[PDB]
Amino acid sequence: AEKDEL
Amino acid sequence: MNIFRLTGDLSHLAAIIILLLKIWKSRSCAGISGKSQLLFALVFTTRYLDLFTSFISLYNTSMKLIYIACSYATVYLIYMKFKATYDGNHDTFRVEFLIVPVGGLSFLVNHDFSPLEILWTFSIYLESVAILPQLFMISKTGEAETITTHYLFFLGLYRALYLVNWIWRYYFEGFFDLIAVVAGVVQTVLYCDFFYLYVTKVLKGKK
Ligand SMILES: CCCCCCCC/C=C/CCCCCCCC(=O)OC[C@H](O)CO
Ligand SMILES: CCCCCCCC/C=C\CCCCCCCC(=O)OC[C@H](O)CO
Ligand SMILES: CCCCCCCC/C=C\CCCCCCCC(=O)OC[C@H](O)CO
Ligand SMILES: CCCCCCCC/C=C\CCCCCCCC(=O)OC[C@H](O)CO
Ligand SMILES: CCCCCCCC/C=C\CCCCCCCC(=O)OC[C@H](O)CO
Ligand SMILES: CCCCCCCC/C=C\CCCCCCCC(=O)OC[C@H](O)CO
Ligand SMILES: CCCCCCCC/C=C\CCCCCCCC(=O)OC[C@H](O)CO
Repeated sequence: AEKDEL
Repeated sequence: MNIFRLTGDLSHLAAIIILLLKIWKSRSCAGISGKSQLLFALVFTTRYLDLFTSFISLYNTSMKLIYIACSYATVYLIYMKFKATYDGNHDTFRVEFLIVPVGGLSFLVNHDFSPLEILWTFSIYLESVAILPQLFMISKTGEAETITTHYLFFLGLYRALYLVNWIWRYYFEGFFDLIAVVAGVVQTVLYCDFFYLYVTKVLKGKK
């Protein structure tokens, strides 16, 4: 699952 | 993106700039834990390795590059440029008690046993305890300068806003990441005494 946060 | 994560990110960038400009203008890193800055630089280095595998947005790429640059520049100012004012004698937290167990835990408790995911997990657990050397230095030495407390306030508020962001995303998108959440709760709980003292003393012109 691609990380969309920092 | 939602307003809680955006404010959270802006609060984090604020803290990073407050500290960097404070050391730069004063030409001194007195009262600052170099150890905490090394841990934050290690967090961004292990978390943002995806910069080579993924593109989320221009904002996401730029923020990652800005965080890495500012964290490495802060480390440079403390350990190289303004090394004469680095209080090594009071920045004595043994960071091996954080790195070695967090390292062990990231390999053992993760969403996937793959190098990039393990390193991302390490960044999440390490960030939860990364400020401990700074809070430890403050407790050892005499208090904290006002600009240093503002840095700690915006840094602590950032991950607290991420918790609100996760409630929002769970409700509206059905998305949840228990590793990020638990570690985020740990990250925020460690600021409890600082928050109480910042509101009751610092915001009232005391300490
Ligand atoms: C939860 C207990 C820790 C509260 C600290 C925040 C309060 C500010 C004081 C810092 C002085 C630091 C003294 C050194 C204490 C070591 C703490 C430690 O190893 O904590 C492991 C983990 O973070 C546990 O959740
Ligand atoms: C030299 C120190 C300058 C310190 C000022 C930095 C500018 C604020 C930056 C970003 C807003 C981040 C979003 C969060 C908004 C919260 C506003 C707030 O509570 O501000 C009072 C704070 O405690 C302050 O004293
Ligand atoms: C000595 C200087 C210390 C201050 C360093 C501030 C860092 C600004 C943070 C992020 C830029 C992203 C833009 C969004 C944040 C806007 C915050 C704002 O309105 O700041 C005005 C002022 O700082 C209210 O005191
Ligand atoms: C060193 C500090 C002490 C920390 C000690 C607590 C660590 C576990 C945390 C919470 C329990 C929630 C369950 C966590 C997952 C358990 C293992 C599991 O299910 O592992 C399969 C997975 O594939 C393997 O990554
Ligand atoms: C003296 C120094 C003491 C050492 C200080 C170590 C600090 C570690 C802190 C926080 C990480 C806590 C995160 C716990 C992991 C949550 C696990 C979980 O919920 O896992 C579900 C997952 O989906 C299953 O793979
Ligand atoms: C859009 C969001 C904008 C938010 C602007 C907020 C300004 C708060 C400022 C000062 C009071 C300090 C309060 C203590 C710091 C907050 C963190 C906290 O203690 O609790 C939050 C809780 O954990 C969450 O789940
Ligand atoms: C079937 C499995 C279902 C799993 C469902 C998972 C849902 C995860 C979403 C949000 C949690 C957000 C946590 C918010 C914690 C709020 C308390 C808080 O603010 O804690 C910080 C500190 O204690 C303040 O002093």
